[PDB]
Amino acid sequence: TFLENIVRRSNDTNFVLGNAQIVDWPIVYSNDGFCKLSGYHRAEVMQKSSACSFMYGELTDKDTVEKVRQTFENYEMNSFEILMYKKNRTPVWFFVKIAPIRNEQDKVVLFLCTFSDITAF
Amino acid sequence: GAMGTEKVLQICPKDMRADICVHLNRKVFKEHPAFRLASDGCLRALAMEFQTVHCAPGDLIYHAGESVDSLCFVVSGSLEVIQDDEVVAILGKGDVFGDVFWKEATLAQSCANVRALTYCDLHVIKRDALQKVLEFYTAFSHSFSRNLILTYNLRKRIVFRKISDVKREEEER
Repeated sequence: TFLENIVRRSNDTNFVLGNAQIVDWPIVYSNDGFCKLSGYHRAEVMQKSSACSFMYGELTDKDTVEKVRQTFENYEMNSFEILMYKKNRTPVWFFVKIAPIRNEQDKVVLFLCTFSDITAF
Repeated sequence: GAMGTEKVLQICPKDMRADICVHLNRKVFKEHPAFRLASDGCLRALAMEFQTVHCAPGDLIYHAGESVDSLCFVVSGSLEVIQDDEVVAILGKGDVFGDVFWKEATLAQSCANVRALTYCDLHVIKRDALQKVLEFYTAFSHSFSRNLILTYNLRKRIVFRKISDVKREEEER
C-alpha cells in the first residue's frame, strides 16, 4: 500500500522506510543506494532505528540527535546535517531529510528518510 | 500459505536435459554469490531440486505458525513480512528468507506471515534436499553457507512495542 507506493521510485536517492507505529521506528526497507552509502548490508540495516542511532559515534552532535528524535516524535518533516559513521568507521557528514508518510486515512504509517554525503554532488 | 501446497511447482521436468535445467535456474544461480564456485555436478543436482512459487497480490507465502522447510529466494516482485499485525520487513528481488538454522535444523515454525504485495515469483529449495547436496560437495558447503545471508529469519520473534500501547501504559501509571 503506502509502503509499496513509496519504494518507487529510487530517483537515484538513498533512503530507508521506518515503521511509524513502532517504538524506535524500525527500518523495514532500505534501498541499494542507502546500503552503498552507509556501507551496511540490507540484512543488517533491517529493524535498526530509522533515526540511525546504529551509525552514531563519538563525533555525532547529541543536540542534533535530539532534534532528529523529536522530528519522529512529532511526525514532522525536517532536514538536518549530522555526522555519522559508515560501517567502515569513517565519519561522514550526511544531509538527512525525514518525511512522515500518511495513508488514505491520513494516519502516519511510515517515515521516509533520505540520505546523502554532503561532499558528493 | 502457498508453501507446502500444489502452488509450489518443480522448476525442471524430471526428464529435462540437465544443462537446460541449470539454465532454468539462472536468476538465482548466476546472481546470488552463494552459488559462485559450484561444480557442474553440483549445479545440476541443485537445479533438479529447485521449485518455484508464483503468488498474486495478497497471497500468503507463509502464515505464522506454519512449518518452514525451505530456503526462499525472491526473483520477482515484493512481499511484506507481518508480525503481530505490523509490517516488520519489505522483501524484494534478490532477498532470501527462511530459517537462520536451515543447515542443521529440520524445521522451523514461522513467527510471521509473509504476504505478496505484488505478483511475486520465488525460487525455493527444501533444506533437506539442499543439505544432501552440501554434504557431498564439501568445499561448496563452506563457500555457500559463508555467502548465504538471510534478509529475514522466520524462526525468531521480533521484540517490539507499539507506540500507542506504551502511551496508554504510561497514562495508567
